Amino acid sequence: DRKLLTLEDKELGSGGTVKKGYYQMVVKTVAVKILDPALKDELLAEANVMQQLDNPYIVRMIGICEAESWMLVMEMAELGPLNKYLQQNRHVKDKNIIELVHQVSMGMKYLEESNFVHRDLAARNVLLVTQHYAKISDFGLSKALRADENYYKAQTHPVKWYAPECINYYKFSSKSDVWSFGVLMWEAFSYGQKPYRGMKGSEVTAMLEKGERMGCPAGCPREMYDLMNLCWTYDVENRPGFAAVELRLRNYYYDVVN
Ligand SMILES: Cc1nn(-c2ccnc(Nc3ccc4c(c3)c(Cl)nn4C)n2)cc1CN1CC(O)C1
Repeated sequence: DRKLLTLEDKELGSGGTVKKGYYQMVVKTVAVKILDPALKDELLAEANVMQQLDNPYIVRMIGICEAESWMLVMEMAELGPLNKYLQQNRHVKDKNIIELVHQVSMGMKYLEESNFVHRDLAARNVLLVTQHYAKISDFGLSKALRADENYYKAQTHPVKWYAPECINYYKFSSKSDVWSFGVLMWEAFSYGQKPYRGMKGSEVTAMLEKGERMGCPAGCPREMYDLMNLCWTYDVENRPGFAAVELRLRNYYYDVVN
């Protein structure tokens, strides 16, 4: 009910617009994504997925608002995109970055179990509730998998976060979200640095099929860099699943705690 939502004149970010608002339920603070007949359907589908998901480390949507424009309203994470933050806060300890990406992998594991493929997992589409609390956002590309198939198949087509099988065969699985998570891990320990800096997506694809990968980010626990590389296994069937990844993040996290 639109009149029970208030918005800022200014925009958190852009590319339409994203805006902070307050939704009278005690008011709760909220984020709204502000938006051709196709785009409604997308925002509306984007919203259908979120509704079905229930997890600490996934952004909770409130609902959709039909008003002046088409608008999407979610439980708001004040601290914003993980990448931008990390860039502007170099003082954050690797122990905390582990904490955060274990949270994303816990969030992704739930998503796997719910047989949904994200398709846009990246450091920009992780948001911080707090500096110790991460949530995955941006389900605009997400698909619920069929009950009898482990992958979504697309038509003609973000390249630098996508596994080879996505680039060559258009197949998006939980395992391809693992590839992206790998790039998201790289981004995290490179304090918000962009991946494969300066290259064209085509060169990136040529590089990967040569067997080459990105180097270790300064300060990065070797065990985490090893995980990045298990995540970047070329063969979809040898690349670990999100259960296997989460397990390794958890086990490793505790040994660093004390
Ligand atoms: C679908 C969606 N949800 N959502 C959101 C949800 C909860 N809190 C917040 N807080 C928040 C969200 C976005 C922000 C900032 C803070 C800042 Cl600062 N800049 N930007 C773009 N934002 C943000 C988006 C669109 N963005 C493109 C990607 O970076 C996320």
